[PDB]
Amino acid sequence: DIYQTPRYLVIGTGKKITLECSQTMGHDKMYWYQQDPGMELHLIHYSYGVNSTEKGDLSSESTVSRIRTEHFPLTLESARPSHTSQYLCASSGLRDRGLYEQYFGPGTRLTVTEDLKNVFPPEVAVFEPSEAEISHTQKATLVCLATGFYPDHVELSWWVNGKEVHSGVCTDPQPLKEQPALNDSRYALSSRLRVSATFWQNPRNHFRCQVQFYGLSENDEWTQDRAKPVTQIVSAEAWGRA
Amino acid sequence: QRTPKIQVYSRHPAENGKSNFLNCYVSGFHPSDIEVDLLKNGERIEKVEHSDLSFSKDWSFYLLYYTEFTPTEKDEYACRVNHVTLSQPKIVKWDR
Amino acid sequence: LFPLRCLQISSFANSSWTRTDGLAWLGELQTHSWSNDSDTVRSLKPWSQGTFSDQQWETLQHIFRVYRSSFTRDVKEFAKMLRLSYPLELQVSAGCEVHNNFFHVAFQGKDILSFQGTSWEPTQEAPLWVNLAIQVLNQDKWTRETVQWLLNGTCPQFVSGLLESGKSELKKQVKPKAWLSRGPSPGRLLLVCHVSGFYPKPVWVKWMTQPGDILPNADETWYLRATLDVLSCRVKHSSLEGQDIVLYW
Amino acid sequence: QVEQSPQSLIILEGKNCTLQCNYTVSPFSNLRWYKQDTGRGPVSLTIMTFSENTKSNGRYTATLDADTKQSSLHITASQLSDSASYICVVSDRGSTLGRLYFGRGTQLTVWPDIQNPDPAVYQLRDSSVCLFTDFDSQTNVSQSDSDVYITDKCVLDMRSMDFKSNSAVAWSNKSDFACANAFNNSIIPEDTFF
Ligand SMILES: CCCCCCCCCCCCCCCCCCCCCCCCCC(=O)N[C@@H](CO[C@H]1O[C@H](CO)C[C@H](O)[C@H]1O)[C@H](O)CCCCCCCCCCCCCCC
Ligand SMILES: *[C@@H]1O[C@H](CO)[C@@H](O)[C@H](O)[C@H]1NC(C)=O
Ligand SMILES: *[C@@H]1O[C@H](CO)[C@@H](O)[C@H](O)[C@H]1NC(C)=O
Ligand SMILES: [Mg+2]
Repeated sequence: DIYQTPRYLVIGTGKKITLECSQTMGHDKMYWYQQDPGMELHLIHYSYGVNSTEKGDLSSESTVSRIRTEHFPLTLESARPSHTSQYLCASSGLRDRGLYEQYFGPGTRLTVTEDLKNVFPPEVAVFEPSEAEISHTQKATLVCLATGFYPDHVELSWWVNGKEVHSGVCTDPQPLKEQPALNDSRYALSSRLRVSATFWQNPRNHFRCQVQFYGLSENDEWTQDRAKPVTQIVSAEAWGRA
Repeated sequence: QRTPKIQVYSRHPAENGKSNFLNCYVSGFHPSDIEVDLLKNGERIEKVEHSDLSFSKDWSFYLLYYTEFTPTEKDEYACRVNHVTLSQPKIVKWDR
Repeated sequence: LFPLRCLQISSFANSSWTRTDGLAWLGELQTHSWSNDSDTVRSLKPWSQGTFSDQQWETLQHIFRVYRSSFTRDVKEFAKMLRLSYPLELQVSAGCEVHNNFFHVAFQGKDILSFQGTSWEPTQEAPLWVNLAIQVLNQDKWTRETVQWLLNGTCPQFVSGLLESGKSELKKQVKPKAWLSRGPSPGRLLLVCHVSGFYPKPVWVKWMTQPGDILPNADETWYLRATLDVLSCRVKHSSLEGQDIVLYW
Repeated sequence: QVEQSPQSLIILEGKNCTLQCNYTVSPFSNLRWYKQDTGRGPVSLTIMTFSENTKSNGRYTATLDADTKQSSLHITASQLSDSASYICVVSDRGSTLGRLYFGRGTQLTVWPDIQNPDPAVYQLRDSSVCLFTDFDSQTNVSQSDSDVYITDKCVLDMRSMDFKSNSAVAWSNKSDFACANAFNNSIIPEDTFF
């Protein structure tokens, strides 16, 4: 019962940013944490109720507002590249026992870029099982591959004949950078799907790999010629051979 | 809020030349931040004792300052008190 | 009857400067003292501990310590939430008496709350912001249970220990002395009557009139000063088995 | 104010572990253990006060010795889904007026107990990319050079038929990439098929 929209967010440098957080219970106490990847939670703001907005154990350039019990928006006056991080909302209230537990929202990932022309949707391709593997393990491995996307806001899923599976699936914990030098570089990401040798050689089987991309929105500027890199889905598929 | 009442008196009847105690009792004030001095011939007596700050049923504060002294005909004693409610420091002479 | 009163004064200058000092009276006698510059409650009489053991007493010593530091920080944080302005004065008056108890809290010298039954309740003429404070205080179950135990069980057991231990000093009698004087004229005059050096406190002085306040001496004896605008002065007291102190002008 | 131990540790599936949490917080009200999966919010596991020395939430079991200000989280029969960050937080009041103190977290990686390995390097075709698969967890994959890309090692679980495998993937933009040269910077078992 605590919500954070959106889940992902791209934005250009020097613009304003607002981060939504909402809760359907009536808890007065609420908190905003900022957490950089592979590290600790730092409190940046909190509130004891409406009109209460106290700075937390960290000096950020952000501000909050509590005009309504259920909503606690975080706001960045003017975004810089150093504001790229993960932001978690939380609340406190009486629960299962006679104590006041803390409950966390799901979080939002924010990437701040220097220019919107840096944003690209991914390209996807599926590669097909090797012959050596089949007559050696009696198993066959499909490999999906997404390249050329920015930012790293991507959710991948495998679809076996129009039904999403989870067995025999593996996906990279983090995308890698195509050009590790440039401060604004594109990313790639790979996933694996493994099935029995027999299931692969049945030609009624259709294997489709799908990538969810979170990019630009309806109210962003765009003076380029190429299509707007809006939030979209990119696919790549394969059929069972002999 | 509340302004202090000051009362000066002595432990025993004052006979010139015999040892006695000089008391100053400030009370009925609020807040608790206050300065209190026993004066001998216009100058602050640096060797004075006092009671622990305390309060009455109506939440107002009260204090007793005291010192040993030997009365003489010529000596003039008093009690000075400054408190946020006062324009300038109030001074109450001990009537012989 | 001899009620035990535990008094506290906590003053907050700004958010960095604060003080908390405390004291305990058993009837008119003061039995304990406790300053900001000290990690212990100080005993004053050779019977101040009553019929409590050292281990028992040390446990009390440990509770007050934890409480003084916590009270302080709870108040600074309440200041933000409630947006109150510095300076701030808070006072507490807690205790009981052997035949019921009490625990009142004041802010800027006016009652705001108190501990009834098993929880905190506001006072009839209190601000709205007190509702916020009462709402938070009533979440701490362990503290609410601890104040009950202290008032319903620890205090009454303590007071008795004192009474069978300080029976000499409590049932002690001191005889006053008295004298007359001539104050500042209002052809009127001012007849001043001085009665000093008596104990216990309850006294009786009239002109046979402005009967003054009872003022303290530094040896736990008292002093009185009744006046008249214009004759005899008469003083009754327990120490004087009926035989009153009559002084003529 | 609140410390956790270790910083990180790597175990294999099927084994038990124990995580520590030490605090100097005074006064003490209660202590919670949270579990955070990568890119998600923390999830409440348990909360304990001083008058309790044990609480069990599924395969997780927390104890709390208030006298030495320590609590330990004990995971029974670990598995791949126990890979996460484990945080411990202490509160110094039994109300919302308290202060919360966080540990830096502990990262826990759980690898498959690959009993019968068969390390090979295959080449799959487009619809060209080298696949390093089916090795054990004592083997690590090194990175690259700009024109060549190599992925971290990763576990898939074919649950229907009780089988798990480690795999990694490499590729390059150059039109002369070979599988025998793909994983050059990494240490490969001498019995790797080609
Ligand atoms: C008092 C009767 C018995 C007396 C027997 C001894 C005789 C000797 C007396 C010597 C004189 C003593 C000096 C005068 C004392 C005045 C009365 C003091 C009463 C002290 C009660 C002790 C409270 C015990 C509970 C306590 O310490 N609790 C603390 C720790 O609690 C924490 O830590 C706990 C773990 O220990 C767990 C708990 O869940 C956790 O939250 C709490 O943080 C303290 C909060 C108590 C404040 C309530 C009253 C004031 C109301 C607030 C002010 C208004 C604010 C709005 C305006 C700004
Ligand atoms: C707070 O008040 C005290 C007492 O007047 C003073 O000495 C101190 O400098 C003050 N601190 C601030 C932050 O003004
Ligand atoms: C009172 O005691 C506190 C805690 O020991 C201390 O930090 C503070 O300076 C003291 N306040 C004074 C000296 O008025
Ligand atoms: Mg509410």
